[PDB]
Amino acid sequence: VVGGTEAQRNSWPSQISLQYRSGSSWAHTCGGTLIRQNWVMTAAHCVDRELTFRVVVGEHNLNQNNGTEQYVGVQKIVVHPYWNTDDVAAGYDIALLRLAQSVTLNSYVQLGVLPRAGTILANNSPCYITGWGLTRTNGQLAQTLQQAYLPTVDYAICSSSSYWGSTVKNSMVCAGGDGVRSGCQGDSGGPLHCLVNGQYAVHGVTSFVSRLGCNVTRKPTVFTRVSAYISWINNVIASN
Ligand SMILES: [Ca+2]
Repeated sequence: VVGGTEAQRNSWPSQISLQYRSGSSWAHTCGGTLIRQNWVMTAAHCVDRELTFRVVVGEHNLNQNNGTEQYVGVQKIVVHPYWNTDDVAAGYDIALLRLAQSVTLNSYVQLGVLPRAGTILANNSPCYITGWGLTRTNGQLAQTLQQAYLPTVDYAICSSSSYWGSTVKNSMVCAGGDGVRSGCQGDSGGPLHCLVNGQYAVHGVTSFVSRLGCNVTRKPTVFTRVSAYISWINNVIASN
């Protein structure tokens, strides 16, 4: 997250760190959202790589023991059937990971609330992006969770020519684009938390940023619209 501030520890308890084994160590590669005690929601581009992955829940500082972490392996990865690695602009950047064990819920570990199917937010809706991704374009990962206030940019504006044009589809959410704050690499797959009826719900899964850089004016961070996938999500969890 570019232009963020440090999140307090129990602020966003459904946020997970998706990591892969690198030699003898594990590196954070993407964010995710805990949606069931044994199911995490993330972007399908984060699991394109056949690597060994684990999920870290109740995490705050990646380089230090917080005393709250739970470490779990990934037992099954279910990527959206239409996801195409060579076309992220086509959408379908969503994946579900079945965890090897059920995690324990406590104040640091909670389930993310999903929106009702087909819900579309009004332009300029108050949302926050959270993650340990790069803090500057071509910079380094954050050590502690960062958060940035990133209001939505509706479809008509986001798909206009000054913004993203045709790259953005109606199955996506745009947020930010002020040239100061944004999602960045390493934030992918993580949540876009939006306040709806007094509750924060996860309306987006971080998908992409501009090729030109993370924080670029008129190039909001683009998210997979979670409300477009509620039936798919439920059909996967019910049969696996
Ligand atoms: Ca830690």
